[PDB]
Amino acid sequence: MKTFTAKPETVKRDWYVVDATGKTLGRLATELARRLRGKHKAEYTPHVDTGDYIIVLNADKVAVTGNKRTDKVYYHHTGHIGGIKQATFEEMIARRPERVIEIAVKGMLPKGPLGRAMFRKLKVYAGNEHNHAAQQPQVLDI
Amino acid sequence: MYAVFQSGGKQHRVSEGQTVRLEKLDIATGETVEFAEVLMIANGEEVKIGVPFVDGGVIKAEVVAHGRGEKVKIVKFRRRKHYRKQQGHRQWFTDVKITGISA
Amino acid sequence: ARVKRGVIARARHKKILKQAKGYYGARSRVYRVAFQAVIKAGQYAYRDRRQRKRQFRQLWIARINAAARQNGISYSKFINGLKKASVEIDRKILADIAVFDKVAFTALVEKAKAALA
Amino acid sequence: VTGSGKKPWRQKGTGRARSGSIKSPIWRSGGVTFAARPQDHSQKVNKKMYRGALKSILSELVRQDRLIVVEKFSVEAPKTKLLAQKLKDMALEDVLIITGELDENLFLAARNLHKVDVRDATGIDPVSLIAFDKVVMTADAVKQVEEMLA
Amino acid sequence: AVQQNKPTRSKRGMRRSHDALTAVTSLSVDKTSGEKHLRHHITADGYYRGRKVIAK
Amino acid sequence: METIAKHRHARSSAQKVRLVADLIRGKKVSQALDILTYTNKKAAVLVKKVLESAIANAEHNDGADIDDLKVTKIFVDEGPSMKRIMPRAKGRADRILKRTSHITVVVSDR
Amino acid sequence: MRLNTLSPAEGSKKAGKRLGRGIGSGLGKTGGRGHKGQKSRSGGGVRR
RNA sequence: GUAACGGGGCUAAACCAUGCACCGAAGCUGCGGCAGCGACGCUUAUGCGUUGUUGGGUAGGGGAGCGUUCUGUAAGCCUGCGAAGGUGUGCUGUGAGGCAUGCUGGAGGUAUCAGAAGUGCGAAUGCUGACAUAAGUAACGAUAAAGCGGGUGAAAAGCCC
RNA sequence: CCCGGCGAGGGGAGUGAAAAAGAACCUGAAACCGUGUACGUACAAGCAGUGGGAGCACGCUUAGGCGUGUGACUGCGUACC
Repeated sequence: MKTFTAKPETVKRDWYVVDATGKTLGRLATELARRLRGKHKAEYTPHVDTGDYIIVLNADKVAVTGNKRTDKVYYHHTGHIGGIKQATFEEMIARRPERVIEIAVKGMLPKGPLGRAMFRKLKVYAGNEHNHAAQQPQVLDI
Repeated sequence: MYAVFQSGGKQHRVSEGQTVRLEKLDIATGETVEFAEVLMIANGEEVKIGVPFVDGGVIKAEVVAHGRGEKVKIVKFRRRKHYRKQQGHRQWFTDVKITGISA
Repeated sequence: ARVKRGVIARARHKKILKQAKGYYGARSRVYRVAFQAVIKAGQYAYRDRRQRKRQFRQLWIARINAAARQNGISYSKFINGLKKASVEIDRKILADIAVFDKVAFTALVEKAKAALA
Repeated sequence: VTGSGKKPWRQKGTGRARSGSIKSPIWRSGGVTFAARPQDHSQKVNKKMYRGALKSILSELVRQDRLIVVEKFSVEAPKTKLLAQKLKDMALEDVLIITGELDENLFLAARNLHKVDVRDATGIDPVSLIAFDKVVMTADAVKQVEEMLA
Repeated sequence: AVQQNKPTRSKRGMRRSHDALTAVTSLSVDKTSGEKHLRHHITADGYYRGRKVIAK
Repeated sequence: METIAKHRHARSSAQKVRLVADLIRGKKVSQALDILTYTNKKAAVLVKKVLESAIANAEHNDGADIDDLKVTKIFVDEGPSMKRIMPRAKGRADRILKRTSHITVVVSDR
Repeated sequence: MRLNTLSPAEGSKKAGKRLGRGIGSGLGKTGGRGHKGQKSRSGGGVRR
């Protein structure tokens, strides 16, 4: 005999709305990454990205907890001028508020290509203004 | 409906109507394969058993071919050492078709 | 007795370029790179003869995990409850019922959590 | 190879071959490294081992019923046509004839016969003697071969 | 400079892919003759918008 | 019904004929022949003689009609190449290889 | 005819190594002469 | 350029005191196949039945078999009633290899077993051929340049007038 | 007989057992470049392989989950002498 394994047509997903107003960055983020892989689910497969279809409801107000924030400064060096270059903790929630969650679940996903297919299943939008009214999201408290 | 039984030192999941292949039997085509070493049947519903080789159960089958397979090759190699080796083995089998497994 | 040299090798050559059917570029049209590819191919295959079973085993365990946790027990606590519970060999490869027909699997799990000590 | 001791050379260490001599076996064509010499593959041959290997093949020729022993086999004249009309009459084809006496009339026969062949008992040939359908013999050959095999 | 290894034959057709000859988007005939034309230049018999020019 | 014209030992590098053939590939015979008349370039007259010979034996002989004639294949292959010594800096005598092409036109009504 | 049915006594025909044949063979390169030194090379140097 | 947990993430998901669980290798084990050989039985020139530790492996040693080039049975026997060689595929063996066959091919071929060897290339910054490759990259030979009209010619910016 | 300089080269038609013997004529690999077709390549990534695999073309698969070739995609993963 041989084992059953997943196929791209069989994947269910379903739609989830994640309240983020009671929450903190990582306890949403590692639970969300887990669901977002299909590791919340029975995958039974090494190569099909299953996951949930995830609406994050807000995350515009997500605290990091404790003093690690003011040295979490989202480091990059695009190609110019001596120094490391930086971006505040304060921008990433105050402006484009999705990004704080996006690059929190990102490093929890495998290599290049399959993590790019895992990643593109999350949306956060601006906050308390989500557009997935018509799918009927199932509320989740974490 | 699905069930699990032991062919020998390997254990096999199988369903009703399934033709499956397993490690070699003595038994020929024109004779009956039957398993009382069915460990549970996963039936229509959740099964509650402790003690296996379930006495109110059978998986009834028949032989449909006894043969030997394709020739596989096994390659052993490690570089810079002038170590290269090859072996073959073919392995015997039996095909069974399952009629049993009650509802 | 002048021997020609190579009327044996024409048959080793074409077996190799046939085994090298489906490969990119020189591995399929140039004998030197065909020979290289056959050796690495069969080494990879041979690590993955064993490696396939370990990889899948990760998946056998994680599908049983989602099932069990929907049934409010953690996987290791369920397996130790079933171990403590009387006989049954069970298997990690067992639950076809985790992804489809999911009505079932609860009775074993429910037994194991209770028997736990 | 003659006509040159030249080194093609122009040093070693210059993006190329060691380029030693113009007469080297690897030099395309004109001579290869192990090409053939004159052969003589014959040995002593041990005389007590040889004669008893002919006692072996001679015993088998009576045990296998290939030894007919026609009494004083001969033709009148050194003509193929007499010997060929005799063999058909005796109901024999492709047989090894042993002359005991090198009489010319049997010794100049059989040339026209496609698979029939004539040898002398003197130092009887062991490669021939295990072949052929029958050994025809004369009683005169059985004597003179036996005195050679002692 | 030089190169590391021998390049692929798919590379030679890719490097040539933009340098190739491009379509003419069909043709012209005269308003005034059964002679065929060359788009927006003049034939030897002057036919473009009739008349006559250039009788060489 | 099909006719081959080939022109073997033709005076071209083959990339340069393939440049011209690939423009006129699949066009149907009469338009490919106009597009070919009014490109002045030397590679294009060389190919015309074989495009024209192909269509022309379809207008005669074994053919019938040319209104439904279309250029079923158009392609160019490496003909037998000649090696010549190129004169060059510091008395360098490297090889230049003088290419020809064997150019194939096939027309059919198919 | 009976010629061409003889054979040697058991193990009398030893056959012997050829050396320098195949790369999957175990024997090939160095020859059964090991890595480097005077005896891995062709026959030279030291006298009898 | 985070880059002194491998990383995400963690102010408890940490760390310390005690402990239990699980997962986790070709280990440990059973299945199916198989190598050699120890032990006992039949009972041998050859073997076969039960059982058993064993079997990662180079240098290197040793045993055994294969095709290629040629002899010998082969002066036979098969052959345009379709031979070698080329090639795609199936079958088959422990591997080398063996066999069957469509397509090609228009004359050669063949065991068992013994014997001889110029006996299997992919490398020697090895020799030759066909021909690739960076490439349609670079090259337009003292700019003793050229203009435009007619012409030979199938065709002219380089010829001729 | 067709295209063409009167050229070069091929084709048709005809010849022969055979031109899938066409003149460089024996049968004919493999590099080599190009055609024809199928399937594929624009959430797209490294020895290009291995392990898992949607799909589609073709094969009446007695349709009995197959054969044939390719394969989106992706777990895993460093050539040979």
